[PDB]
Amino acid sequence: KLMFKTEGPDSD
Amino acid sequence: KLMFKTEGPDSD
Amino acid sequence: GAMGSMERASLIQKAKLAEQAERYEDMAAFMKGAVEKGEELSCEERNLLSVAYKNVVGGQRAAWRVLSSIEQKSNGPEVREYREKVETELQGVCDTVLGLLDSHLIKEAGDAESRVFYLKMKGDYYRYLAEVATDKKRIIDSARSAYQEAMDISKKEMPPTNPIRLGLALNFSVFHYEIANSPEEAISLAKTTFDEAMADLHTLSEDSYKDSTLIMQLLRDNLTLWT
Amino acid sequence: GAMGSMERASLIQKAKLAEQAERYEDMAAFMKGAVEKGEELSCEERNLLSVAYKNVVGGQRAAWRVLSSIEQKSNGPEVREYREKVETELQGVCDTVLGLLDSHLIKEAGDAESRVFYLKMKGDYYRYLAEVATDKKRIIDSARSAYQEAMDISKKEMPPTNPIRLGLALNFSVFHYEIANSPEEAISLAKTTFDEAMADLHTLSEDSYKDSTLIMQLLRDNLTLWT
Ligand SMILES: Cc1cc(C(=N)N)sc1-c1ccccc1
Ligand SMILES: Cc1cc(C(=N)N)sc1-c1ccccc1
Ligand SMILES: Cc1cc(C(=N)N)sc1-c1ccccc1
Ligand SMILES: Cc1cc(C(=N)N)sc1-c1ccccc1
Ligand SMILES: Cc1cc(C(=N)N)sc1-c1ccccc1
Ligand SMILES: Cc1cc(C(=N)N)sc1-c1ccccc1
Ligand SMILES: [Ca+2]
Ligand SMILES: [Ca+2]
Repeated sequence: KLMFKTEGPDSD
Repeated sequence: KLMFKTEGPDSD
Repeated sequence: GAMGSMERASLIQKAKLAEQAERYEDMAAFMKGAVEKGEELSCEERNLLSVAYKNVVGGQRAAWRVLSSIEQKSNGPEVREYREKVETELQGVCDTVLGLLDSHLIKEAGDAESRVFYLKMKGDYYRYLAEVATDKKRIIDSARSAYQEAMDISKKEMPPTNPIRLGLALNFSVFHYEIANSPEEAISLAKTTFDEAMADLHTLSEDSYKDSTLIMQLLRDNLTLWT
Repeated sequence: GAMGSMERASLIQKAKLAEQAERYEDMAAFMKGAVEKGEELSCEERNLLSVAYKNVVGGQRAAWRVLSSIEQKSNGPEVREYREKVETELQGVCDTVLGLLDSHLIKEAGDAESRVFYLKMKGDYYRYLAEVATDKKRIIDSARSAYQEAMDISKKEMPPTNPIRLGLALNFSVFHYEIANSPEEAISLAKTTFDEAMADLHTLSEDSYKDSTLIMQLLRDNLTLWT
């Protein structure tokens, strides 16, 4: 799973 | 609080 | 709930302490308690609420992806059981946040800054449900609907550099790319959002410029991955 | 408890999965469940137990220190209340681990590798209680006693490069330095431990040499701070 940028804490 | 090295995961 | 006997101001103070201590489950419970006092939230309080639950669900999402990958490669019941355990707890957290938004944060939010903030959150937590859904269509359409209403209000009522508008567009674009399987819509939204913000930066103070460009950089990062 | 209906082997499998997912509270609950099956633990299972609770209590200790520092600088009841909340949960985790060791891991541990491992843990979790104690003397003496019995057995029964013996001496030396206010005892123990291990490295395979030198480096790190 490549995760793209989303708002706020990159908590995952 | 300077923490010294103890065994296992440095989890704190 | 369990926070019903604590003062609203004390719950907010302790949420700030829990943030400093990286105690995000505590932070979330304190802010749930504050919301349930029934008063509207300030900008700072809204951010406390969002940061708390984003950290909680973020840990669950990361755990779920680890377990899902193991599960997929493995295809005993244990991997499936434990993935389901984590998935159920993640859905419970999402359900909790959505319940706060529906009872009654969104309906009492009249200002664009508050209403867009909460509708963005509604989109986000339906999106997190969508990531684990396999009724998936109805969940996806609930995310889309929330994001779309937030976008419409933000475009009418907020400048294109407004950080809430920018974070909304960023997250809606990610929704398009990997939930809705619409990568062209994702790229289009990210580009138009970046360009309209770029053209409005000249209106901003040094501090507002730093706030807006930080989220513009996230849009750029995604575009770099996507094109 | 809540794990009483799950197979021992399934609890162990899920603890390993929870480790991979960085779900350490889950990991700890699975290993508590495994211990409560009443069978002795293997070396690998003992390590799973220790890693799980070390990660859990480690987060609580770090939170407690953040809150204690805020509290000390602040000297409303909120900072004290929330520090006490975290402190109580930390003491509960320590009490849980100590209860497992006393019912009945230590008494059924006959081999030096298992008995020293558990007595080291007993010392560690009394030490974590000591860090928040303000009965502090009795807690400190319970840590010292456990560490001392573990040291005596380790010196009789294990080579000086044995990683459990080395990790025991490392942690006992930290106990001396900052719990017992005996920094000379700490430095002496760390030095003698490092030197006796150095002189036994020649007996080891490549893999055992890597295991032992990694903990020797922790002894060195502390000595660098202490001298
Ligand atoms: C991003 C952030 C994190 C904060 C914290 N951890 N205390 S305060 C803060 C902020 C943001 C905008 C304007 C004023 C303060
Ligand atoms: C944007 C933000 C994030 C915050 C946090 N993580 N605590 S507090 C905060 C804020 C917002 C408006 C006025 C004062 C503080
Ligand atoms: C469809 C839906 C709507 C929700 C809400 N408004 N709170 S929670 C939810 C859900 C999704 C997956 C598993 C359990 C609950
Ligand atoms: C330190 C460690 C961490 C492990 C993991 N996360 N799976 S396995 C492991 C180990 C140690 C000694 C001999 C064989 C395996
Ligand atoms: C030392 C260690 C740490 C482990 C972990 N974090 N899972 S498993 C492990 C071990 C020990 C003996 C034989 C096989 C594996
Ligand atoms: C003194 C002691 C012995 C314990 C045990 N053997 N489980 S737990 C404990 C303690 C310490 C502080 C606060 C609450 C409980
Ligand atoms: Ca399970
Ligand atoms: Ca409290």
